[PDB]
Amino acid sequence: QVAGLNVNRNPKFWDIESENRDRQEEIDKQREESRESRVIKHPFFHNMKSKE
Amino acid sequence: MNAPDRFELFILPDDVPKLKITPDSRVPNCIIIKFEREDHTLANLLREELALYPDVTFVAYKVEHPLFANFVMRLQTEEGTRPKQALERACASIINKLKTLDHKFNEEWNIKN
Amino acid sequence: PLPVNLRRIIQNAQQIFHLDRAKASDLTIPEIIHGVRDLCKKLFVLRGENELIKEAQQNATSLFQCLVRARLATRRILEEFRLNRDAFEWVLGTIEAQFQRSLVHPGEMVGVI
Amino acid sequence: KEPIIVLSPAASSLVRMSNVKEFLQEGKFLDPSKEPASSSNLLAIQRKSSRFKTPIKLLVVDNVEKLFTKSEYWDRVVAIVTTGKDWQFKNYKYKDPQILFQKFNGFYFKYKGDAVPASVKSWNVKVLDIDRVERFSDRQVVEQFWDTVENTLVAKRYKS
Amino acid sequence: GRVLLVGKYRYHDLDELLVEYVNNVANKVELMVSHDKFMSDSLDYVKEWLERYSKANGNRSHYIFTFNRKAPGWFFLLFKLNPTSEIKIWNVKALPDGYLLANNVYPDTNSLCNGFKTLMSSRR
Amino acid sequence: ELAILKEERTTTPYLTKYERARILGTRALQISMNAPVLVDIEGETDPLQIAMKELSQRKIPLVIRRYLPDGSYEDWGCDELIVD
Repeated sequence: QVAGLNVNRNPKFWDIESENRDRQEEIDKQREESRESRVIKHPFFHNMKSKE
Repeated sequence: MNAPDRFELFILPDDVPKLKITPDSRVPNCIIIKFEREDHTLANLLREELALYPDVTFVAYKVEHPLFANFVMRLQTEEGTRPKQALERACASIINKLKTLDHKFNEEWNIKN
Repeated sequence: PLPVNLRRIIQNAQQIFHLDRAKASDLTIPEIIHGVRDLCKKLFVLRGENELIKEAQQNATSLFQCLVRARLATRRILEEFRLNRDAFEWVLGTIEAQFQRSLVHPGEMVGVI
Repeated sequence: KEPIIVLSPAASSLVRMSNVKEFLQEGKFLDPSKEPASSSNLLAIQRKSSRFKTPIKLLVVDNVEKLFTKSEYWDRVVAIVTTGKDWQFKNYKYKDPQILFQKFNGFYFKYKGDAVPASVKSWNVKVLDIDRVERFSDRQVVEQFWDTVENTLVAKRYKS
Repeated sequence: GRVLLVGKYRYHDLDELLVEYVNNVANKVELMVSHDKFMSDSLDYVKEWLERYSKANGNRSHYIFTFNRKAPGWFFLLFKLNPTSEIKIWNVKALPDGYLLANNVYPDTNSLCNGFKTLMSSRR
Repeated sequence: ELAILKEERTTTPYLTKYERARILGTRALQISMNAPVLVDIEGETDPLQIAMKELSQRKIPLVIRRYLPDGSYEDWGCDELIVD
C-alpha cells in the first residue's frame, strides 16, 4: 500500500508520462552512490594506472 | 566488602579448565602446565616425585600470588620421553605409594588396637 | 658531575669488540688525533652560525672537552685501552649520541624543580 | 666445505641478497628497499675474526629449494634469518619452526623501537636491532651476529 | 585480505604470493628464453624463419617458441612438420610449476619439448 | 613576518619528550575519532599503540610549531624531527 490516494490518473487530464519520467529520474538518483580510492602500505605497492 | 567467597579456593567454574597445557618453545621438549584451584599440597608432591625420575631434566613450580588459588608448573624431559607421559607416571606412582601406606597403617592399627 | 660516562663507554667497547689478547692495533695516530679533534666540535648545545653563538657553544663544553681529551689521549688509547679502529669509531659515535641525549629539553619547568 | 647462511626470500626482510655482503662483511647497513634486486641466489662473503688466524669463506643462500638437494648440506648450516613467517619452512628439513630453531641458530633483524612479531617471541631466535638514523652501531650488531656464528663454528670443530 | 587467490592457487600474504608465484613464473620464463628453441622476435618474423628453416631442412620437423604479445604470460609454440605442412601454433602458459601445453604441466623446457614430440607421435 | 624560514631554523632537531607526549596524545585522540591511519595495522587495536607505531615510522601528519620568546616561531614536521 503505497499509492493510497484515489487521485484520478486519467491520461486526458493527468500527465502520467511526466510522473513516470520523474520517477525513473529519482530512482536513478537513488542508484547514484560515491566511491573513493584505496590506500595500501606495501614496499612494492604503487597507486598507478595500468599504463602508468 | 571486597572479600572474595571462600569456596572460590577449590570450586572450579564451568568455563575454566582444571588443567591447561602449553608448550615452551625456548627449550626442546618442554611444557608449561597451569593448574586451577590447586596449591602447594599437590604441587610440591608432584615436583618432588618428578625430580627423582632419570628422564626428567627440569621440573619447577610457582604460585604467582597467594590471593589466587592456582599454580603453574614447568616440566622438561629427555628426547625419548614426552613430558605428559612423565607426569602421568608420577601421578600413578604417588597413588601406589599412598595405597601401600594406607594398607600398612591399617595393619599396624589393627595390631595395636 | 659530568655528562656521559666515559669509563662505561670504554669498557663496553672492550667487551663488545673483544679487545683482549696481545694483538697489535691497526689504529694510526693521525686517525686518533683527527677523530678526537673533530668530536670536540660536534657537541652541539646551541645551533647556529652566529659568532656569539659559536663563542657560547665553545664556552658551554670546556670542562667536558677537557675530560674527553684527558681520557682519549693517544698513549692511553694505544696502550691502556688498546682500542682498534672499529672500537674507536664506535666510541666516538657513542660519545656524540649520548651527549646529544643528555641535553635539557625545552619546556622544562626548572624553577619548580 | 664452506658453511651455509640462509636468508629469508621475503621482501620485508631487512637483510636480503642485495645488501647482505655490505652488511655482514663490510659492516655498513643499507636499506634493502632502495637497493636493486639481486638476480643471483648464491653469494660468498669473508669473515675476519680474532678467534681464527685466517679469514673464513662462507656461502649465503636465499632459497634452499634448488641448492639443498642433498641432506649433507644441512650439516653446513650455521645461521638462519627469518621474518617471522611460517611459510618460509614448507620445504625445510624441519617443517616445524620450533625444532628447526633448537637445531639451528635463528636471527631476526628489526629496526630499533619496532615491536617484535608474536611468532618471533614464541621461537628460540636472537633479536638484533638496527638503528634507523645512527650508522655506527651497525658494526656492533654485526659483531654480535658473528660472535654467535663463531661460537657455533668453534663448537662444530670446523677446519679452515 | 587474509587469503589471496590466483586462479586455483591459494596464498596467505603478499610476500608468500610473490615468492611462490611471480618468482617461479619469472624463472620459467627465463628458462624458456635461455632454451635453444626460443625466439623473442615478432610472430611474422618467427613464421618466416620457420618456413625458411623447414624448406632448407625438409627432412625433419622444426618447432620454435616465441612470446605471446597479445596474451601476456603465455608462449606460442610454432611447429612445421615439413615444407608442405602448414605452420601450427600451440598455446603454452607460464605457470609456477612449469609450462602448460595441451592441458599438461611440464616441469622444464626439455620436458616440454619431449612431451610435444610424444604428443605429435601419438597424434600421428 | 613571524614565521622563520626553513634554512634559518636554529632549534634542536630532536623531538623533545613533551612534544613526543603531546603528539602521541593528539594522534591517539584523532585515531579514536575515526581518522585515517597511515600505517598498516597487523593486529593492534589500542589507539595509543597505533599512534606509537605511526611515530616510529615517521608517518604522523602533524606539524610542531615552536614558539620563541619574542613571538616568532619555527614549524617542524614530525617526519623531519629525529625521535629516539
